[PDB]
Amino acid sequence: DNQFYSVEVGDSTFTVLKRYQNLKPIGSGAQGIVCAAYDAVLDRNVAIKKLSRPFQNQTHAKRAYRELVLMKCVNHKNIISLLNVFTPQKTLEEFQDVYLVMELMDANLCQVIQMELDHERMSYLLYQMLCGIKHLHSAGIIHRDLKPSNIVVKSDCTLKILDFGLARTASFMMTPYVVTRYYRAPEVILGMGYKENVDIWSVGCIMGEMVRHKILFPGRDYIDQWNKVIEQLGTPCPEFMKKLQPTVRNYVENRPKYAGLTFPKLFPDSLFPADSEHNKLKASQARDLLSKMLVIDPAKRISVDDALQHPYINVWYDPAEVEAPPPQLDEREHTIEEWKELIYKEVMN
Ligand SMILES: CC(C)NC(=O)N[C@H]1CC[C@H](Nc2ncc3ccc(=O)n(C(C)C)c3n2)CC1
Repeated sequence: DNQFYSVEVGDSTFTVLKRYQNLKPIGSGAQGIVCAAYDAVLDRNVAIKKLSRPFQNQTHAKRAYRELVLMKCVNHKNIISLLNVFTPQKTLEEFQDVYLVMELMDANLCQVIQMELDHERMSYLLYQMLCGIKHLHSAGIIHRDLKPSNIVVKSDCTLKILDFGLARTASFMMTPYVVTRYYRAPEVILGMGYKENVDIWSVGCIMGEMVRHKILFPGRDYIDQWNKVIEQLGTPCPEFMKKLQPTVRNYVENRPKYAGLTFPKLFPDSLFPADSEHNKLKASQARDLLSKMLVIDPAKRISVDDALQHPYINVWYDPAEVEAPPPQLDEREHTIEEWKELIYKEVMN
């Protein structure tokens, strides 16, 4: 009679379509709780994300609505896809929860980062990130909050990006949960405005952490984080600071100066496989790319296209893998009730 059933998972109550069986909790991010399950209809395992009352406030609503729309229309093998979307509630008045069904992946990038990685897999994950990023930039999407906890991978080293980044407005929250800021670009830290290669900084932070196994630029707030950045990379040039607004210019130019470590000192030979000649050269190529991704001034930072052409990365290069036909706009303020309906009717395609 009923085409849904409910079960308790960790805390939440998952009411899902009967095709999905044997639910098990596998995570809990900010926007929801996530279960693995078996899809009897597709005969495969899937991940199911539960959004509770996404329309409950502006922040949630914008994110949920955006997530749902973009993930539906954006298609690329390094961006996570929607398999199915549903709500167990029958009417707009009763509507509460949204369920996103996605491919089931094996791990976080955070998990992978902790592992000793060879050059083949390091360059391959990085290639896949750059292709994902590339696609998003083509579709008019610039992420600005790429981070290893929002990137998932499979045992076969397949990689997918989970989310579509910052809102082109941006906020407030009540839920107690800390937002991870360490992978954000200087231009996001300092409020400069940005271009596509804002996301390259993040990839540089991930790459560098894969090597060093520590977060490059930690800190309680953007104040500490900025310090960590200038300590390691040195203070930027005045051509860069001619692009800062008056108040942040003053703040930055009045921080204690630093000369900056060279990249061999930042990522020394010790941290790389360097036993064979193959590995010796790949280490050299690795550090080169790093030095071009982790530069404070975006004017001097490498682009996505030039990163994909870099020797460390272009060994994977292929035809329909770097490009495919890419495509409406929305970014405006609404009340709860208005968001509720926008999202309900996105769910009911
Ligand atoms: C036990 C130890 C090795 N840790 C894990 O196994 N962790 C998780 C296992 C499940 C993984 N799979 C996965 N697949 C798809 C999604 C889709 C959206 C989403 O938000 N998540 C989060 C749980 C990361 C997904 N996780 C993620 C890491």
